[PDB]
Amino acid sequence: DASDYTGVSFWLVTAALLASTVFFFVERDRVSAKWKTSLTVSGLVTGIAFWHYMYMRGVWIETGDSPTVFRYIDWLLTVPLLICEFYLILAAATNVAGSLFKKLLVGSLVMLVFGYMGEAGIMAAWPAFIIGCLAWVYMIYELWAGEGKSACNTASPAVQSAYNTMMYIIIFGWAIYPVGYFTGYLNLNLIYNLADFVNKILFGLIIWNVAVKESSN
Amino acid sequence: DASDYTGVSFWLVTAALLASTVFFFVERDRVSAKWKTSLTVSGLVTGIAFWHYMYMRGVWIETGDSPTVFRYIDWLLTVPLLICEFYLILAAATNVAGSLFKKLLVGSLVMLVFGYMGEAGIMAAWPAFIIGCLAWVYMIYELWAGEGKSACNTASPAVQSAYNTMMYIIIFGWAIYPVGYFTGYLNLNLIYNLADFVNKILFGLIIWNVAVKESSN
Amino acid sequence: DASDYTGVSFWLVTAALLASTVFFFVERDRVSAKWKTSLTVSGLVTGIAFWHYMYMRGVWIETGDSPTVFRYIDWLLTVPLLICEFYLILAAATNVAGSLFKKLLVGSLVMLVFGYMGEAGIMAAWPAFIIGCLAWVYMIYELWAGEGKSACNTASPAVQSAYNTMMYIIIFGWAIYPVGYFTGYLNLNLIYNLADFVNKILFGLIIWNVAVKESSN
Amino acid sequence: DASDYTGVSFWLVTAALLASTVFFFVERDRVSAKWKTSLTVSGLVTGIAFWHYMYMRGVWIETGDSPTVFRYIDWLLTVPLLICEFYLILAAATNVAGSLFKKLLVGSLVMLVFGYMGEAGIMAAWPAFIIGCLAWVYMIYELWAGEGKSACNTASPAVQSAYNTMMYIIIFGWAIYPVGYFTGYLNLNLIYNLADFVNKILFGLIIWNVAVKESSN
Amino acid sequence: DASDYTGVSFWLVTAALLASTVFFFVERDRVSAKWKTSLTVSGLVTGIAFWHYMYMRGVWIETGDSPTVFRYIDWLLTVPLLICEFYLILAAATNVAGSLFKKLLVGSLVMLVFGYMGEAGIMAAWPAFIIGCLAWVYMIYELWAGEGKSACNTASPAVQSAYNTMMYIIIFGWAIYPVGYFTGYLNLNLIYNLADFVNKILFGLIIWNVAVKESSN
Ligand SMILES: *C/C=C(C)/C=C/C=C(C)/C=C/C1=C(C)CCCC1(C)C
Ligand SMILES: *C/C=C(C)/C=C/C=C(C)/C=C/C1=C(C)CCCC1(C)C
Ligand SMILES: *C/C=C(C)/C=C/C=C(C)/C=C/C1=C(C)CCCC1(C)C
Ligand SMILES: *C/C=C(C)/C=C/C=C(C)/C=C/C1=C(C)CCCC1(C)C
Ligand SMILES: *C/C=C(C)/C=C/C=C(C)/C=C/C1=C(C)CCCC1(C)C
Repeated sequence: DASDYTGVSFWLVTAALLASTVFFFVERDRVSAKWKTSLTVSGLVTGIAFWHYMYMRGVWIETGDSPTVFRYIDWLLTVPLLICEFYLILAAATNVAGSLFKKLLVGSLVMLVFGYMGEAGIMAAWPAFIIGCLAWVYMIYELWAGEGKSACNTASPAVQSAYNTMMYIIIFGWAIYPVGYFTGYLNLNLIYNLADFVNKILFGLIIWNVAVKESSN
Repeated sequence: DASDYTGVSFWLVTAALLASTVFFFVERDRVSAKWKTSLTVSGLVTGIAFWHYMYMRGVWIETGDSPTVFRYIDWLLTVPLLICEFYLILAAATNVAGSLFKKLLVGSLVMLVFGYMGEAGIMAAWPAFIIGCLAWVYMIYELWAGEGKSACNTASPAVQSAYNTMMYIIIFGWAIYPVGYFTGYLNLNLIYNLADFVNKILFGLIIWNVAVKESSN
Repeated sequence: DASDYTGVSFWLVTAALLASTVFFFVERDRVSAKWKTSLTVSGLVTGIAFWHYMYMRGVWIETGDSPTVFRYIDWLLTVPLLICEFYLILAAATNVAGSLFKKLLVGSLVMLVFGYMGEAGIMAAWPAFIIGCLAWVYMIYELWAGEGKSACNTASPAVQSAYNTMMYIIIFGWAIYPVGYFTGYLNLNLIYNLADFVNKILFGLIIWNVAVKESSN
Repeated sequence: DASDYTGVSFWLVTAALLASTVFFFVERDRVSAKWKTSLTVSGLVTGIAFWHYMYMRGVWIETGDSPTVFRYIDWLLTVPLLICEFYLILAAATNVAGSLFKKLLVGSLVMLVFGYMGEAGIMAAWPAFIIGCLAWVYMIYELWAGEGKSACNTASPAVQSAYNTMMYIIIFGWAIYPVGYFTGYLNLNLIYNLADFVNKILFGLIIWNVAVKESSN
Repeated sequence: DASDYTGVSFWLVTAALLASTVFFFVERDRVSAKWKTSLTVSGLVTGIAFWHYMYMRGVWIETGDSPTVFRYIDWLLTVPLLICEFYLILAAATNVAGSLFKKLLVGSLVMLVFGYMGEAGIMAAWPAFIIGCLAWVYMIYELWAGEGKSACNTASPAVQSAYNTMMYIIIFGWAIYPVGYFTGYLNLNLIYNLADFVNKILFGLIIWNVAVKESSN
């Protein structure tokens, strides 16, 4: 109906994710060979999100609850790719080690795992939330003042601007998710749909813009 | 049947939209790298329209009413892309700022939002209609005598002709939609199907023609 | 079963149309950029035909009648593209005006519209049939002794041979359809399936052969 | 179950055919423009076979019999393409007339038509079988000591080896099908599934190997 | 639910396999023509695995058992391709005979066939397990100290590193499967899902990394 404001968002986000997947997979022609992997991973993130959103909508229609397990599965598939996009754009613009890829991957996995262990009641909410936030802040530090920044200082100003915009998304766009978690252990589906919009489409658009600019110039 | 003249139009428009989506995604080979983004966005518009038309047909078969929410969702996804096609073709032919992209996007969003707020009864029909028409006229001015025209004067005559044809579509092809709104607050589905034909397929065909001409010459 | 000889033809034609669509969309690699649009339109015709044949088969399974409206929808989408293939191949081989594109399009539309107005009983069978035949003969004249021939005389002999073969298809392959109409107003589904084979697959194969020859040589 | 040994083969062959279709359509990048048509036709054969095998499996699940009509439809679509692959590989390696294409096509069609006329009881089993075998042997002669061999003697040794391997498949791999026919008019579904494996996947693999070798060297 | 830990793994692995298939088919642009076949085969393995995992999930939903036949069908299609990836990467980096391709294929087929003959009770568990392990060790020897190693010593150090990593996967990643077999004849579905992750996605990622490095450098 026109009063829930949740199914409307579900449909809007699902169609936008499909559109973004097609856009990312098609626009690899405008970028050089180095940036094609970044655009491919961006498109993979949007496609996996669309894939899981279809089943989440199906479960919403059948039962009418929140599929926490399905959202965490989508996260366990997409958050590592989104965090490794930093390594990808740094590799397509300068010499990045790959140690960064490893540590970012590990941090994201830890963050998700402990978050789920708090969601499922396996571990007490406070401890799991604190550990997940520590993993989040560790990824933030690696992208802000750690190895990621050291690789960022040897890149082109366009790549640096894209890196900073993506970092701001990781700090403020991502902060939506733990906040809801906090609220759950002391609207959410709508908030997560809009947040996935911001964190799945705008992220890839920033990557696409910088890749196209670098290839053209 | 052969008397409604509405389901026939639904099927015709849906098949035409699918055909147009395939055509736009396939014909990116004849255009240069700069015009590929324009053709991609055109194809995305047609694909989203087809996607939502399938579900609108499903709802028509099940219940048999007009899905206003679904049409406005399709609009909220396609109208911004269609209006940003102006920025796209100006970027693939001259130096356009991107401020135009921003302002056009904002105007289209305002137009749609206020239109829906009048459709759902949230805001009185008159005020919302006036605000939406002001947003429409603001987009018209930006494409006619504003920043869009300033970027248009530094383009090739073929690009200028495509720009003027698209502007005439924005003025007269788009005027179909508010008129129906006016009539609703004082056939429509058939009119909107034919209008989507005009405003979703002919628009992309104009873009494709100018892109192919520019790439070939 | 093995006695109707109609469902067998339905399946054969549907699979052949899908195969032809894939072939046309894939074989655009062997042709130059100019001929890619012709191959794309050919593939679009076969794809739309396949698309509508699936639903015609569904209606045949459910009810078991002849969907005149569905066939005329398929025609209203495919006949204009097939007739504009002449303009396409003339544009990819010499200087054709585009006035030809306009007049051919108009003639095909008139032919289909009046034919349907005779099929639905809106207009008397004789007058509508005569007007449709006049439109058919006008297209024949434009392709035989009119503007189309003038553009044909300035083309390569391979393109001229393809043009003449396509013209013979337009004269004799297309004459199947009005004949049935005549018989209806004084087997048909099987005849139309085989005719669609001839007029949808062989036509595109002639176009593909000439395009490949021109690109290779 | 694990005792029929027929549904297992159905699933294995169907998945292999889909895999082969994707492989053939994807691997056109490693071949020159001349060999792309051969790879496309190979992929079309596998795709049509997969398409019809899906419906054959559906009919097997519903009723549980042998769809002779469906197999002969698949043959009427695939056998001409498989036999014309000889003309294709000869055209992409030397000067072949195209008369070969015509005569091979005619022979294959005659073989299939008379075979079906014997299967459906229209014509006596003996006469139809003899005529079909004569058509088969005529195709064998045209590929062994006729026009096909004359075109083969002017090709590269790799193309000659591929031609001979394909000829051995036409002689011994194809002989599976009439033998079953003989047995039927005096296990079969399993035999035909494995034979389609041999005659639909190995054939295309031989073609792909020779095309890749010719393009690389 | 959140307690089985098996359906979660099923969904995770299925989505990851689809993502990997798309990634492998898309990333063929960054590799040279020689490595395209390796990436294609990798993508085929992931696609076949996804294809069969969908039906395995369907059978799990309907009945709720372990489809041994379906897993062995997936193996009979994917294990030969995975083992022939060694020949592929050796061919795209040095002169490998193809005798290796033959012997590896034969060994994998023997391993699978005898394994199934032990699973279905056709042959006693001990003898079939011993023969399958002998085939496994024969493949290990051919990749470690046999013809595969001789071809490996004439390759680039990056290709040698990829070869050694793949060999370690064949030794330790693959050892998961017979161990379960042993346990079955004296959790498993979860173990096989995670093992397919390791042996279907990481394998292709190693291949993709080495191919991209070789093409770039
Ligand atoms: C596309 C989906 C994305 C990008 C999801 C991101 C989710 C997070 C960044 C979640 C973070 C969490 C914490 C920092 C606290 C622990 C629980 C969380 C998982 C929600
Ligand atoms: C593909 C769909 C398109 C291009 C829809 C366009 C819709 C409009 C331009 C609607 C305009 C309206 C006004 C100017 C008045 C307010 C209400 C409206 C939204 C129908
Ligand atoms: C793919 C479908 C095609 C090419 C259909 C073509 C149909 C015609 C050329 C029909 C012609 C007719 C007349 C000339 C008389 C009026 C009625 C007709 C429409 C069947
Ligand atoms: C993919 C399917 C293929 C290649 C089928 C081939 C079938 C034949 C070569 C059948 C031959 C027959 C005869 C020679 C005798 C007449 C009856 C037949 C049709 C089975
Ligand atoms: C993608 C699936 C893969 C790579 C499956 C691999 C399976 C094996 C390597 C199985 C090996 C076995 C033995 C060595 C003992 C005999 C029984 C087995 C088949 C499970």
